[PDB]
Formats: sequence, structure tokens, C-alpha cells
Amino acid sequence: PLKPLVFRPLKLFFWATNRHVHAKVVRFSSPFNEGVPVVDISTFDAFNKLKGSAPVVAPRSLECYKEVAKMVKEETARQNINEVTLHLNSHASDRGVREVVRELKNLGLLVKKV
Amino acid sequence: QGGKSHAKNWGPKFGDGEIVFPGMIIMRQKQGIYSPGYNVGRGRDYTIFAKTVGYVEYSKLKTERGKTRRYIHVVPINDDWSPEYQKLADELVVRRAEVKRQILGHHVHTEPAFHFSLPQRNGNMSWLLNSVHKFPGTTTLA
Amino acid sequence: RLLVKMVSLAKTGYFYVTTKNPRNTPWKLKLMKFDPVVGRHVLFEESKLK
RNA sequence: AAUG
RNA sequence: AAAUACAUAGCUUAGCGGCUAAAGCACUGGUUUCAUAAGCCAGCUAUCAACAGUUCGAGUCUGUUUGUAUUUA
RNA sequence: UAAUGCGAUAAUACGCAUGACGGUUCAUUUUUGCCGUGUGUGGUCACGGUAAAACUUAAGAAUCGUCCA
RNA sequence: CGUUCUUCAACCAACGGAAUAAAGCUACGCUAGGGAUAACAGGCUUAUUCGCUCACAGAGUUUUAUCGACGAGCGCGGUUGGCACCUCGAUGUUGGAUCACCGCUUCCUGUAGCUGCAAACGGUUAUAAGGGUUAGACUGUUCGUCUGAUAAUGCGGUACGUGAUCUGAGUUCAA
RNA sequence: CCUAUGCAGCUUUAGGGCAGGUUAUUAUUCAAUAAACUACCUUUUUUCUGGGACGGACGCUCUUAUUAAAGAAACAAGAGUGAGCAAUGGUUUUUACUAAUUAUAAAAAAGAAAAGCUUAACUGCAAUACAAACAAUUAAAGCAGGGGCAUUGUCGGCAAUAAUGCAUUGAAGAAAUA
RNA sequence: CCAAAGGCAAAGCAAACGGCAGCUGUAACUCUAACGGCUCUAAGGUAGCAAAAUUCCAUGGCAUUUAAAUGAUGUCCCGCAUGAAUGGU
RNA sequence: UAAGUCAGACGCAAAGCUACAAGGUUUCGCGUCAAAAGGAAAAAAGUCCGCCAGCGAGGCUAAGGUACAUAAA
Ligand SMILES: [K+]
Ligand SMILES: [K+]
Ligand SMILES: [K+]
Ligand SMILES: [K+]
Ligand SMILES: [K+]
Ligand SMILES: [Mg+2]
Ligand SMILES: [Mg+2]
Ligand SMILES: [Mg+2]
Ligand SMILES: [Mg+2]
Ligand SMILES: [Mg+2]
Ligand SMILES: [Mg+2]
Ligand SMILES: [Mg+2]
Ligand SMILES: [Mg+2]
Ligand SMILES: [Mg+2]
Ligand SMILES: [Mg+2]
Ligand SMILES: [Mg+2]
Ligand SMILES: [Mg+2]
Ligand SMILES: [Mg+2]
Ligand SMILES: [Mg+2]
Ligand SMILES: [Mg+2]
Ligand SMILES: [Mg+2]
Ligand SMILES: [Mg+2]
Ligand SMILES: [Mg+2]
Ligand SMILES: [Mg+2]
Ligand SMILES: [Mg+2]
Ligand SMILES: [Mg+2]
Ligand SMILES: [Mg+2]
Repeated sequence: PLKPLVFRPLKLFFWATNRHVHAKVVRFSSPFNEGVPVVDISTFDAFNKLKGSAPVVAPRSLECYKEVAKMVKEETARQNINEVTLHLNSHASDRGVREVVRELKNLGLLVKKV
Repeated sequence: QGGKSHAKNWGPKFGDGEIVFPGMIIMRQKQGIYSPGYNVGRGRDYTIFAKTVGYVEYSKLKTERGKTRRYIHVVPINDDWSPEYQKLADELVVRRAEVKRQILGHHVHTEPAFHFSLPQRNGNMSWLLNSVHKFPGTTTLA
Repeated sequence: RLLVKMVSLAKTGYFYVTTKNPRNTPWKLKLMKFDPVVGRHVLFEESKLK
């Protein structure tokens, strides 16, 4: 019962590793050509930012997950992006990824699964 | 003693680069050996049909768990994936019917012409009869 | 298994034909379904198909 | 209440 | 080779999905009799042709290998 | 793809750490056989296929072991 | 009383289902057709049957004298089968009487070796088809059992030879 | 011997009838009706088949050989079925799970189980195709109405491949005429 | 023997149309079973006769008949599937 | 053409059934016969070469042949 594939110009991707969570926004013109990444934010950037001001425990923490969502919201708002579609895979069910997605929805970004 | 079940023609109907129109059947299969790609659909018996005007494509994908997945795609005419392609497809559908009627000839009638009018229900044409037949517009109020 | 008639409770006379097993569900079956005579969903009650 |  | 039935303690004979069991003869012990039979009392036989399946569970339902009738060539 | 991977509190701040040896799992079409179609007195014929089956020598990658020659 | 819509039921399981329903005998039989289809004979095939070669294990016990096997190959068209090619505007059945032509895989009358061949009587192999191959009891028989003699009482093919030459006991019409 | 738009005679607890007699019921001073017995009249008693009879079979699915497009026959071979489910249907959430069917290498953004709410197992239509002698049989984007769960996706029954029957005649609910 | 399914009749009728079983144990050595046990049915074939105009094994066994007997006669007998007015001897 | 046909046969090459038999039977690919005269192999439906509108005492070839029958070393 796999559903047919639907092409979308803007998609959100997550890459969950042992140490960090990476979020990217990529624009596509056709499935046969490479995309162009417009946003590239990971918990590594948030950790370097918060640690200077507010001590955090480690990159994989609730404080950094919310910080990553906030930074993603600013970049999309500046570029006039308000709606994205999430790419679902094994990493999409990670607890860290789910926290970031919840924060993005509350901030105002409309994320669609289908 | 003997006997045989009616044959089911499993298999592909089109190859790579062949043009299709909406509603055309591409694959008849008993199990989901092939999966739907872009611009296609799937029936409850794993029949794959086209949903736009374009050309058929085949591709293979390797999944996370090491399995092999096979897709069927329909590519637009000029690789146009913009949302404006839908209206172009609608015009092509109308044009195709006109081409077919011209080739067939006038004596292959495509509409009925009875000595009576078919009833109207819910704003559409219905093939079911009413209890009484009457001429349209031949009566006045009261 | 048996065939039964689900009759509208609006007294419009509309009905549906369904299948029921009297032993597993030994009570009158009731469902919400569309009634074309009225134009909205109403309550239907099981009755003998005869 | 058949038998030895 | 076709076709219809049946293989149940020592022998006839219940049973044909809830556990693996009924009834009569035989056998064993006791009682009655001077003793033996009949008559009386209490017991005992994992009680289910052989193999492979179905099912939570089969003597019980489905196939195969054996034996016995019955009809046909 | 070191913002990696793996872990026996298994969480990831801490532990092992990208080299080197050893053992496993993955080019003149390697060139022979074989198969298919066509033609055929049953083969002194032609073309193609084997990412369907047998068959060669490497080089690399992924684990794993290791005070290291 | 009639029409439309929403629906269902019975026999249709010989399951495209309808003349509402609905079993047999004919050797007393009749008509129209087929060798498009059987029974006798011919044809094709050779599993089976029969024969030969290899095999020489095993019995005999020095001998492959003689008997004889697992297994494999080849041949024959005579046994039991398979097919449906010829004949249904007709190719007379079994056995015998009468009279025949051919093959040799030889029962007797011949020729030459071997032998567990002293002689006699035998055994086996090779070669040989000119002549011969008996009279009776039982049985419709082919066959089979038996009796008295005989050099010996061979097998097979010929529409399982032979009814425009004979026979009619059996089989196969009406009692 | 077999094959017919076959024919005839005979038989019976094969179907239908009453038209003589007997019998039963009723009525008038040699009559009327009949699920009975006898007599009589009329009608029916498939096909396939290595000849016919005897036996077996006739619908619909899966698998095997005739290679790797589809299709393909024999009284060839090996297995199923004439259903079940008021949830085992629809839809959301969670995860130490990834099975089973008559048979089968289906399926990881998918399923199964657990928890919650529900009846789309709808009304009226439908482009275009698969298949196919015809009849029917199969898949389906999309439009309007009323709904379910989500909060903008899906639902016109069930993983898929079997669980069926034309027309006629009869019956039921509603509506329009006369 | 009138049960079941029919017919007829006065609720009865078989010289009306019809039917008339099976398993198992037992006597000195053996064999056989005079004699027991069980199931079922409306009833379970009695006398007589019997290799038959009736017998599948079959050309049954024995005796007579012939030099020689699938023949004939006599005899033995639960007889595939004999039998008493569709009569038995 | 709202016509005729719905009895097919064999050769080479595969598979099922039979006995990796049949001039057997059931499917399948090509060809020939059926509806096809002429030439070669003895006669020769299905094999090999090759498709006949008519006449002629011209010529070149295919399959197959080239001491006699019988044309050509
Ligand atoms: K029929
Ligand atoms: K004839
Ligand atoms: K001689
Ligand atoms: K035959
Ligand atoms: K009588
Ligand atoms: Mg069947
Ligand atoms: Mg409806
Ligand atoms: Mg005594
Ligand atoms: Mg005649
Ligand atoms: Mg013939
Ligand atoms: Mg034939
Ligand atoms: Mg000789
Ligand atoms: Mg002779
Ligand atoms: Mg003769
Ligand atoms: Mg007579
Ligand atoms: Mg017939
Ligand atoms: Mg059609
Ligand atoms: Mg919605
Ligand atoms: Mg669905
Ligand atoms: Mg008599
Ligand atoms: Mg008399
Ligand atoms: Mg026909
Ligand atoms: Mg035909
Ligand atoms: Mg033939
Ligand atoms: Mg002809
Ligand atoms: Mg020349
Ligand atoms: Mg010459």
C-alpha cells in the first residue's frame, strides 16, 4: 500500500547522527536534476551560539533543538518561504527531530507531511 | 477430468518513451512488484494507470533495508513540472477526441439521437425513465 | 449469515439491504446513513427482508 | 434339590 | 484392475469432536454345598488395523500402505 | 560521512580512535564452454546473448582480530 | 386498472438457464445414412512373445562334456496387445473332408567334429529340405488324455490355404 | 455395430387428463362434481467419450511442462472453493513486533497488534483504458450533495488472485397517472 | 411368515401377487461337533431330491462298461444360484 | 462478403499422453499438399528444384547428372 510519489519544489530533510541533528531546505526544478540548498542549520551551530551566552549540556539537548528551529524560521522568513513538505524516513522518527518539528509549527512555519 | 481457468494477461503495456494519456493502463499485476511513481495511480488490485499526458519511464531504487524497489513514472511533454501544466493537459484531451472523430468519419456516430429526450436528475443526464412521458414545455400553470 | 432490510426511521420508506449474522449480534442493528428523500443522514433500524 |  | 461397505479387552457388542469409554459372556477372588454345577457378592483387562495430515483437542474428520466381504470385467 | 561510526548503565559531556599486518564478505568483451534465432543430408555456416547457470588473475571497500612485526 | 424507481425470491449445479412437468424393453422389429465408427481378414507398431550374440556369476568339480544367471544390444512378425489406414448401394464363421505350393528354426532316413564316447544306448554343435511323417476309444472341437504297432509319428506361412468343390456337429434369427 | 428433427408395438409405483364401469358425496321424480381402483387417451425419457455400454465429468480460482513478451490443447498432472467478518470495514496516535493464508520471494512511511472516535459496507453522474464473437466481466482520474476521522490528507467495503446465475414469472417499499 | 410398500376385504386374505440369516466355543490321539454364547428379522428353507434340462472350480471322487471312456448307468453331497399346487418325489 | 469454410494430411523441429512405439493422439514454429501442371530420386498428394495466357525443329540455367540402357568429360 505504498502511495504514489508527488513532486514538490520545496522539501525539508533531517539527518540525525550520533552527535548532532542537521536540517536542510532544498529547492527542486525536476526530479532529474540536483537541487539547491537554501537553508543549512545544525545543532553544531546552535551549540556554539548558546554556549557563549547560556551554558548548555550538549548539542543534543532540548535547548539546542529549539534554537535550531528558531534559526530555521528566520532564514525561511527572510527568503519568503512559508510552506514546506517534510521528507519522511527512519531519521524522521528520532526524538530530537520530532522536537524541532514541533517548535517550527508553533513558530509559524507550515510543515506538511502529505 | 479436465478444465482450465480463464487467462489473465499479466504484464506491461508500454515501454520507455511511449506516449500515454490520462486513464490508460500501464501494468496489470497480481502483486505489487512495481510501485507507483510520479503522475500515476494504483487500483485496489495493483493496476497502475496514468494521470497526465506524458511519456512512460522505468527506474530502480535501493531501500534502507537492502531491498530493491521498482517505480513507474510519467514525464511531462517538455519536462515541465510547473503547476500550469495541468491546463495544457486538459486542452490536449479535448483535441485528441476531435482528431479521433475526424479519422473515423461521420457515419461512426458517437451520440444517440432518439425520438424522445432523456430525463434529467440532479442537473445531469440520466438513463432511467420516469413514470410518465410528457412533452417538455407543452403545459401551463394550473 | 442472513440478508436484512435497514429501514429509515423518518418514515420516508427508504431502505438499504445488508448482511448480518444473527448469532454473533442477536439484536436489532442500527446505523447512520444518507436518506435521499430528506437529504441528510438519519437513523436506520433493522427489519425483516422477507 | 441337576450330578457323583 | 474398477465400485460400495468394514477393521473396536480373551470373544460378541456401545461410540463417530470436550479428555481415551458402555453392556453381556470369558477370566480372578470370596460365599453357598459332604463335594462339583446352577444361584449370589466383589474385582480385572492404558479398551479403540498401521502411517502421514487437519484442528486449541480426533476411537470419531481427510489421504496412503495392509486385511475382509459385496457387485462388475 | 571525524558535525562519521561503534559501546557491556548506552543516554552520549565520557570510552575506543583515520596507519600498519592477518583472516572473512563483496582486463585486447579476463576467455573458454554453453544457450537462442536463422539456414541446414542431421553442422568445414552466420550473428547475437549469458546484469540467467560452470570457469582467471588482481586491485580496492565494509566489518573483525591485534602493545605492531 | 396501468407505469416508473428502490429491492428480493424459486427451479435453473446438464451451472448462456426455457415445449410447465415427466422412466424403461424389443432376439417380432421397420426406414434414412456411415468404412466420418466397432466385430472376422489385410496394413502400420513391436511393449509383450520368440530367437541369436556379448556376459562365464553359479551348479558339475581341472575342463564352456552338460545345465545355466543378473545385465546390455540386435533381429523375427507365428503369442497377448495398441492404433482406426482399405471395404457397411454385403471382403460368407470354427473344425473337418478333398487337393495343394513354399521356408528351415530337422522328428526319421544323411555328412563331419567334441564328449564325464570300452561296446550298445546316448548328449551336444556345424552342415543337409530328395523321400517319409501310423490305425483307433472319449470330445462339435483346435488342443488335450489314453491304447496297439512304427525308421519316425517335426514346426510354421499361404484371407489363422481351400463352401461360384462338399460337409453344418459348435457359434450367431423367429419356438 | 454406431449415428438421426427418427417410426412403431409392448411394459410400469415416469408427467398430465376423465371420456366407460365400480365406489364416495349431493340433488330431482336415464342427473351433477371427483388427488381412489380398473379401462382408455396423450406426452417425456441429455451431451462429451481413442466405437457404444459400464464408470467418471460438466461453474469458478491457484500451480507444473510447452523457457526468460502475451497466448496455447488431451478422460494430462498437483492443490482449493459454492464462504467468513457489525469488525476481520473507515480514519488518527503510540512501538523492545515484522507474521499468516488452499498456495505464493507482496509490502518499512508499509503492515500487525494495542488505545480512541465512527458507518464511505453512501445518493446522482463520469473522461479514458484492460479484456473480449456477442452477452455480460475488470480498473478508474474527476464533478455535485450529505457525512466520518484528521486539520487539509484519506474513505464509493475487506493485501491481491475463487465464494456464482440471463430473460421471464412472482412478491415487497415508495412515488406519478387514470 | 400378512411386518414395511401396495391390492382386495367383514380390521382379515399366501393352492392371491411375494419372502423364507450370520458369527463363535466345545468329546480319551486326531478330526468332527451331539452340546453352548451372541446379534438381527414378518419369518429365518421342514420333508424330499440332488454333480441334475439347475454346478463357476470340473473332464469332481469311487464302481461297472472298452485293448484304450470329456460318454452312459449306480453311488458320495449345504445345493456359485434345489425345494414342496409358478407344486416335491 | 448478411458469401463460402467450422471432417484436415504429412515433412523438419520441440513438449504432454503412449512404451523418449505407431502412417497413433493432443498443442505449438515454418513449409508443402488440400486448390499446383513441369523437372530429379524406379512407380512417387505432403521430400528436393520450381508456379503452366498461346504457338515456334532458337539460346542460357536450377535440383540432379556427364563409359551402356540414356542427353553430356
Ligand atoms: K446444458
Ligand atoms: K462392411
Ligand atoms: K535330420
Ligand atoms: K480405438
Ligand atoms: K401361481
Ligand atoms: Mg471438479
Ligand atoms: Mg443503492
Ligand atoms: Mg454329566
Ligand atoms: Mg436398413
Ligand atoms: Mg477409417
Ligand atoms: Mg485420426
Ligand atoms: Mg539348418
Ligand atoms: Mg497349416
Ligand atoms: Mg481360413
Ligand atoms: Mg425365444
Ligand atoms: Mg453420445
Ligand atoms: Mg462487448
Ligand atoms: Mg474531507
Ligand atoms: Mg478501500
Ligand atoms: Mg421352480
Ligand atoms: Mg409339472
Ligand atoms: Mg462442428
Ligand atoms: Mg473440427
Ligand atoms: Mg495422424
Ligand atoms: Mg476438399
Ligand atoms: Mg549450357
Ligand atoms: Mg550418349
